Amino acid sequence: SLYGQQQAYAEPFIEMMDTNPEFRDKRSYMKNEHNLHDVLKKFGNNPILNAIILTRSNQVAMYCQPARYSEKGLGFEVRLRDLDAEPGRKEKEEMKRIEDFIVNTGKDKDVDRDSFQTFCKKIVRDTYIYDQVNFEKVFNKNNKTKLEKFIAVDPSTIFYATDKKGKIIKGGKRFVQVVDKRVVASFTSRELAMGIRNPRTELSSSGYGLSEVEIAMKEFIAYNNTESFNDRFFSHGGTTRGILQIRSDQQQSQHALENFKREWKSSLSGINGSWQIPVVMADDIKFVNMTPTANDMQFEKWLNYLINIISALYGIDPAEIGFPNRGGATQQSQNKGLQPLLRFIEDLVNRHIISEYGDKYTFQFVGGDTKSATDKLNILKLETQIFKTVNEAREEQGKKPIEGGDIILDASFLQGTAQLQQDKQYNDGKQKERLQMMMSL
Amino acid sequence: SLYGQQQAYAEPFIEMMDTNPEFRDKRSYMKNEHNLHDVLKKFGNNPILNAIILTRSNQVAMYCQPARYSEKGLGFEVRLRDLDAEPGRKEKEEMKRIEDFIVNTGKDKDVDRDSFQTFCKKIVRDTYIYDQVNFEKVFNKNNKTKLEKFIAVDPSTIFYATDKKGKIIKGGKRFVQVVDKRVVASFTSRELAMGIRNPRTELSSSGYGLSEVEIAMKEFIAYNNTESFNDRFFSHGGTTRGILQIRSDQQQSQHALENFKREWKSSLSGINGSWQIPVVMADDIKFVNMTPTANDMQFEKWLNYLINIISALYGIDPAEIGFPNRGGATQQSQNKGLQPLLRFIEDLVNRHIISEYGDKYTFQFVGGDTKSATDKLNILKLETQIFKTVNEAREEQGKKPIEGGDIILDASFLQGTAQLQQDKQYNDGKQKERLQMMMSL
Repeated sequence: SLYGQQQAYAEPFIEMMDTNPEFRDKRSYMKNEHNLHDVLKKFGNNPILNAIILTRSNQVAMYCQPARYSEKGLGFEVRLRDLDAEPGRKEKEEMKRIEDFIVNTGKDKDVDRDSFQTFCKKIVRDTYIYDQVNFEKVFNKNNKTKLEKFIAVDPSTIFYATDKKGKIIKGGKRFVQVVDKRVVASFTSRELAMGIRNPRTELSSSGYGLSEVEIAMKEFIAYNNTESFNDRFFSHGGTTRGILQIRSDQQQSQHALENFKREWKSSLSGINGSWQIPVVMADDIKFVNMTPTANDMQFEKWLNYLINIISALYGIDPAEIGFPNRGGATQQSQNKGLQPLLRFIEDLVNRHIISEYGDKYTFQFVGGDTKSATDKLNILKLETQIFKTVNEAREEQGKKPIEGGDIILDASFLQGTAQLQQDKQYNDGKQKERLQMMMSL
Repeated sequence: SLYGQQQAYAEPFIEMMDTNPEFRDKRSYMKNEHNLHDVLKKFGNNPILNAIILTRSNQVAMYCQPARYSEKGLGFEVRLRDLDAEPGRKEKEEMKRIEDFIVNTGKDKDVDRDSFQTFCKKIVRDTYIYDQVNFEKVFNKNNKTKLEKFIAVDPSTIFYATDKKGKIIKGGKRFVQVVDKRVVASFTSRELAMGIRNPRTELSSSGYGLSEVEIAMKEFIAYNNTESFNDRFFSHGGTTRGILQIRSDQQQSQHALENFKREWKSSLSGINGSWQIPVVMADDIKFVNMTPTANDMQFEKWLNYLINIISALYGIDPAEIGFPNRGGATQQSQNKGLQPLLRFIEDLVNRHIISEYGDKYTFQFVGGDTKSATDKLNILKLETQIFKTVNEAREEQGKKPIEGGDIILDASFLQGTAQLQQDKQYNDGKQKERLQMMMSL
């Protein structure tokens, strides 16, 4: 079963003829194709698709460092789940260790291993080519419970493993790695993640994703063709402006025509000839125009239309990649497109890595804050009216408490205490004079 | 192994026929080419690509000096990792030494060695041509643990070394330098860095990067062709405006025609002839127009389109390099393109150089601050209400404490202490009169 024991079927009830009994084929949406990822692999060098992948992965790479060490606060942090909790002495260190582990992508430092930045750039590229992310989790050999590394794996090699009954394996070796159409490795759900952005309930989708490259493939082909068309004017075309027709009772001999070519070029070619005019006394002379006097690119609107569609599927403003936005206006779309990718990476990290440390922690990317010394002083300038005595503030600075602190900085607070002092001095007088009268009587 | 021992294969399982058993070839994306960097080397003189490389490396060069000595605060600094730590007496000097070492690119001063500026300009050029940065680390001959120099190395000469089993070497001499297709040097991971901006999980990518010159190569070729086309009007073209057809019962002899050319030029050429009109009494006279009356460049939109694509791959505004932005609007893109390059250089420096000094330190580029004397006085003008006595402020200035300091500059603070004084004088009176009554009784 794909998810678990259920009485609704979640896979094709009759076993479709997969090429191999051991894994589920990545069939195209229409089943017109069975090797979809080798189709999509051909577009991974497309310049528009790479402009999208590079702009997004450059945006993502800025978060990869820890916010803890980044004075602007931009980055990621490992945090307790509850905002109300205060971390214990050991929890603060465990969170710092998990942060360090993520940064190093593993327990020890090793320059030969990917950084978290390289990992994120990889999986972003994989999401936007394949809509499939995989990374292997490597556990300590002596202690299978202890995670040592996580490494990104080529998604085109990873397939769901299938039982002889055609059911996807659960609980066992759920995944296989296939190279040259033989299984070279296998993995449990514990050892390999799979992440998908565009899920489907469709039974024949078999749990695989859906690439925008598949959806937009016609548009990419049309783009490629219009690019080749415009380039072939130079690469393959006839640029010839026209034909100079000279006509007389009979055509010139080839010798005559070649020394007429010498008369021409020695008198009229280049800068040296540039403003001379030939005189010719042929019976008639005509020039036939075969091209426009002013050539430029064609199908510009067609290209714009195509790229507006492809950008709309990926959720990017064409203006970000150098194309007119046919909507005619518009940052908001950048935010709307980048935030889901960040959340997807967060979801993967939380489910697969942090879950080794248990549910008390959470991994989140965090933006900066507008909490300068000025802003903190404005806040405390209100908190000292509302809450804080001078000495609480100074203690929060690590500055020694002062005699004459322990007061709120409000004139009414002091006017109250000045009242209460008099109240005390009156009750003291009243009670002492009562006692003195009782002792007199 | 590329990264480390793993059960997922990270390289082509069957050894592909590399040209040499000893190193991994830099195959093109489609494997259409095996000598990719000698292809890319031909574009390193491209004017558009150099306009990008020069504008970026000029932007980067401003950071290269230390912020410590730069009164505007712009530059780099070596810092403790934790923002909460206060550096020890020896740590402050070690950080200054590491800064000096970076500036000098080595232990001693030597005018023959690259400065950090020259190093950064080099590796920026290398990133944007090859997407591969290499620098060698040279250790002291007497003490292999002590770093003496780091020097940038030609990335086109550096290849991954491969075992006889076709596996990339790890732990040993991971890198070789190849010149004239023979190995002239070898390096461990300790002795040579490799940096890559555009990583791939693709098994056949073999750990190498992906140049935008490779992706955009068709666009660069189209650009080159359209430039040659527009130049060849002058360099090679016929600029001839038209043919003056004069016609009569028979063509003039060559002698007649050459002395007609003398009659023409002596009467009509240059400024001297400029406003005279010839009278001619031929049977018929015709002028055939062979070019437009007003010539200008062609395919301007095509060029703009191409450069907008190339700029979008590199992440630069065309307006920065003198082209219309086809998006029609837009600094933000400059920031978005320069910040990743800075972070990449930071990541390389942290992983490879600072790591010799251990994880307690961090290298970062830092911008200036808006912390003039005015801003500091505004901040302290609030801190002296919220936190600081006069004497703490003066001590922070190195100015002697004054009698009548030790007070917060708030009227309520003084009104409180004026209360508390009276409170003391009352309790003093009460307690002394209590004692005097006890002594009387």
